[PDB]
Amino acid sequence: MLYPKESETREVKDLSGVWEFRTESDKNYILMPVPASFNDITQDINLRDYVGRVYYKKSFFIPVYWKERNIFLRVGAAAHFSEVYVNGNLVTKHKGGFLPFEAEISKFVNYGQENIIEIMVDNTLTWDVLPPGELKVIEDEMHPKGYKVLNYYFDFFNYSGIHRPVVIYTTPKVYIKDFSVITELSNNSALVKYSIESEGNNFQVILRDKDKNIVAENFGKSGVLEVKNPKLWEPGNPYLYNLEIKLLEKDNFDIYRMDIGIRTVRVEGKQFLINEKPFYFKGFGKHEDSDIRGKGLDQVINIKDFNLLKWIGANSFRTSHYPYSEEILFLADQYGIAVIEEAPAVGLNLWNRNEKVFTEGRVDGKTLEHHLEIMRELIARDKNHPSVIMWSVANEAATYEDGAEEYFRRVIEETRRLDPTRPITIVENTKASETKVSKYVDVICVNRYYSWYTDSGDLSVIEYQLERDLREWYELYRKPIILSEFGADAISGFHSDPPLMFTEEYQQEMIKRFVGVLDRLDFVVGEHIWNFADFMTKQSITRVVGNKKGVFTRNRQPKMVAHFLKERWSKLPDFWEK
Amino acid sequence: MLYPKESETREVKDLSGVWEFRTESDKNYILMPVPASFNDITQDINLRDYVGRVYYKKSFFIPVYWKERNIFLRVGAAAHFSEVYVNGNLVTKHKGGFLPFEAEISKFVNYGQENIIEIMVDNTLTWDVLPPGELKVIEDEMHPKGYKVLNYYFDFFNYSGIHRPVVIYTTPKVYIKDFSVITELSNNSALVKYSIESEGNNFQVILRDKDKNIVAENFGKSGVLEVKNPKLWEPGNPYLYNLEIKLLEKDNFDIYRMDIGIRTVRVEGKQFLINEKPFYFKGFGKHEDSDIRGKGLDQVINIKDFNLLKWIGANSFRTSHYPYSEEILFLADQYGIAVIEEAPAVGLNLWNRNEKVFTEGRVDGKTLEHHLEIMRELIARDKNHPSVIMWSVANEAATYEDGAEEYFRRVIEETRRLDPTRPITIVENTKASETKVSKYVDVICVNRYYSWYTDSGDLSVIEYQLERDLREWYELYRKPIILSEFGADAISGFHSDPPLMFTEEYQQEMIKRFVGVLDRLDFVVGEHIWNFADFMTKQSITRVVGNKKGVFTRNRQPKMVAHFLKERWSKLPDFWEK
Ligand SMILES: [Cl-]
Ligand SMILES: [Cl-]
Repeated sequence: MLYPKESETREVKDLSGVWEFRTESDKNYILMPVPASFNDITQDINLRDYVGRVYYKKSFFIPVYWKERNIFLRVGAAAHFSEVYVNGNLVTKHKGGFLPFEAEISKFVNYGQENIIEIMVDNTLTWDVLPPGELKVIEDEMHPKGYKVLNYYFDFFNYSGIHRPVVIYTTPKVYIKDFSVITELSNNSALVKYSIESEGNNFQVILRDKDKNIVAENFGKSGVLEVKNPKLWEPGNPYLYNLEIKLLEKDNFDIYRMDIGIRTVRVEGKQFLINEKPFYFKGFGKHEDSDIRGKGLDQVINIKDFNLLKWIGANSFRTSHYPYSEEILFLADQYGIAVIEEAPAVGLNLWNRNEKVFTEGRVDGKTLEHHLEIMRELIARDKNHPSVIMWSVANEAATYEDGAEEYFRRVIEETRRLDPTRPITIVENTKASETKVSKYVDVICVNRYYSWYTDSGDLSVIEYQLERDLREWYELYRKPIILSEFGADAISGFHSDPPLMFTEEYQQEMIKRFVGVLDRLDFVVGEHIWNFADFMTKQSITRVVGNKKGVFTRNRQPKMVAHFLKERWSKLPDFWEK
Repeated sequence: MLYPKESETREVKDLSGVWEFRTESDKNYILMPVPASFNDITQDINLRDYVGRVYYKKSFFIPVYWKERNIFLRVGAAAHFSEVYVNGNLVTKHKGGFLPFEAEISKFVNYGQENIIEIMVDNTLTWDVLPPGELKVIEDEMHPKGYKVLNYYFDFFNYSGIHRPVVIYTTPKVYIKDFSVITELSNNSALVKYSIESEGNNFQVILRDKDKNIVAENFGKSGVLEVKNPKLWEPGNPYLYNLEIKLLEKDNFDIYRMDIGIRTVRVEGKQFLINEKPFYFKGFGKHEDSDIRGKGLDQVINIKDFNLLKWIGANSFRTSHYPYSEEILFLADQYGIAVIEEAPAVGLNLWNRNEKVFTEGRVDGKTLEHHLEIMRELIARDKNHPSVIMWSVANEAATYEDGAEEYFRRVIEETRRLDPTRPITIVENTKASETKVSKYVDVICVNRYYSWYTDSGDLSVIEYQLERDLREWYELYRKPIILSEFGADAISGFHSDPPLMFTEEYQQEMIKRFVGVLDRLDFVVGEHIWNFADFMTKQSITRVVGNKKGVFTRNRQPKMVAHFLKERWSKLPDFWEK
């Protein structure tokens, strides 16, 4: 499914705005913005911590002239289970809170009249949705009848609601359903190879440069476009060409356009190559999180975040720990930021080797089935973005378990089959010698928190422990390694010398000592600090109103270590043969 | 008067601790620690803001064996007017809140019995005490009968109380009253020249090195001690010799010891020479200020402050804006920190050229008389500390006024007469071409706040304005220049990019741009940032609970710019021929 875009042949109507909202088995509505998480909008603590079904409702008018058009209703994201009703008719259901879903609804609309859309969203986690969790009953001596808790083991808050825009769009009855683009370098040219999915068959395809000059054209539902003297897309030079696809049939006419970038990505030895040059990742793990709206899409915050990425000198980030909005990937295309996009397989770990995760009752064949469908949906959505340069299949799963090996072999095999054009990783906090899964990926991503979660407060252990660990990863697997997470919680304004945990000084010193180690290791091709910004988590005595490891505050202002990273990364080239 | 020190011939009894305390015309006492300001000790807002007389009271016992000894009662400091009573007898009065005073009290004590000391302290400012102020009656339409305000124009809070220790000490009836030491370099030796003040006349004087080896000796009330192969005192090498003075008479025997340092100080051209090498000041304006105790002496805070000075790489500070406790100068001697010690002539300015300061009714002959007595008391107290390397006669007086010229000519002339061994400065915020006073000093000290108090928020003006200004100071006066103050208020934890006033970023960027200018000017011999730490001021819409220009918080932890200064100053030598 293609991102909804207006053209000569397609209308788009955005239903974002103020909706009516209620919780299960309640008749009274309140007002609720869309897109947004509902948790922080009100002062009702029982809604903040609500677990169950909520219902959104809105009126909309369909123009009579949309008859004899396809009418699609698209929901960008709703966490985690959703059902969509048009005038009381169920038009689609969806499982998974971080990818879009849509249905054709012309059969159910009142033309030239009022219509009602209702969207049910259920935030109840189970062990066969990603990320997983479990609702548990607690009726003991200290809890009243009916006390229940939603348990989950990922470290970000279970925000719920409609997190990305709801839109209605039209197409002709015979229309461009999808297309695939692959770019190759050939002699002094680039090739853009394409295939179009449609019931139609007569297509003209045109490629235009930045100045609207036509640089290539082809008649054909599949084909190759040759670009002589191409300008390649890469961090530091985000050149985009505009691909125009025109269906020209007897009764149907359809146009779809997308900006694409010409680049190659390849792993060879201990090098991560973009356009055949050795890349060095400088960046962050991020989160879709901001004040008040929770996980809701906000283009103000998105553009602010990319300007901060360019300001600090980052060239990349990982979409920890789930696919982000398409909007963020289009921006990464424009700004020239390399993206590792990650499936929502986070929380597959009970920090305890006595509780097994990959076992009947928890992560099983049903979870695997969902994970495989997720990879198919994710690659289908994002396969044409130049900014996505790697897929991450999971974050900190219990990869030391025997059952994790067969599980992830299947996930990894399916991902590569779906997209052979990008490398694959998995983000590990398991010990190097214990993971049964990292031997199957292209690039190793390791999260390490020496002197924070272990030997807390003792910065002196970092060089000893980190160098020994990373050398063992390389000795066992002989793959490029990204230090995919490291950092320390810092309360803005907490200062100390000597540095103490939770101060800005400790965060900067820890990060500084980690990267001094990486500079001595020629097989380390990247550093991603956790996290870009402070974000909300569930409440616990270990979380000082959320996770405070941001390099920026939640309102997008820098802590001390942001300036250290700006100075370091201004000296580090994007392409660096270590 | 010499600092009270125990020896074979002298006892010291410290009366610090818990005293009884009351305000004027009130019979009920509360408890009050000494030394401390009384303002922040209680939760009584009317005592915090009290103006008038307060009374301290304490019992003490004199041993019968102190008969036929001199018994001295010393008050380290009490702001600003004080009277001392022993068993109801007035033994001394004192004017000025930052220098010690004492009296011989054997005539008034009950030997082997209880005694009562009472100390009255008055914090009411006038135009003939330093620093000056004025109590004003405000009985208009919006103020009730009896509303009064203490107006003053210096930017630190008018803390009051007994700020330094009260002690009683004994001496023999014929005793060492004072001594003067001057050090010179001669061939490969150093000379320590001395004169002793006493009714006695037979003296043996011995000088010992760090390991208690005797390196020089002399019999004589005046004389010269030769030190072959001297180890000189300087920042980065604080070598101290111990001077022992022994009075040996028929009926009287007295010993006094003091650590001294061998160093010379001299201004020549645009150079400030210590031990004939070109010094570069790296440091701060400080304040005697800390949480809860106000201006009270606290040796924990003092030692913490010197360890921070060494940690950040500072080699100097100015005692803005008054003499500090003797304790701090003994520590500066031990740590090797160069001190510019300043008289309390601050607040001689009504930021307004229509209100004249040096005029009948304000700063006049009575103020001058007090200022001259202050310089005599200050040099008499501190003349033998190696750490004091310069006297500052005032801070930000209205030196553009005609009347300021005659006033300060007399102050400067008297200071040089009292101590020809150290250079003299005055700290200016007047425009270079307008001051009528800086032409009379040895070193120029200028306070500049471009982009803070003027063109607020615009960091881009700094290089243009500061370089032009400092070149004009040098062109007019041809003297070495210290940038004696510059900085910005920063709330700990306030961050922004781009930098905004009151953020840690703005403070660091402003300071960074100022010192980049100084590095290009070979006549600038010093940089002192305002301030070492956040300190309290009177309340106003311009003061966010005090002055927030500290590089350290009030609890002595670093802000962002502290780390910038540590890195800069670790690269700058103490002795630097620019
Ligand atoms: Cl974390
Ligand atoms: Cl100031």
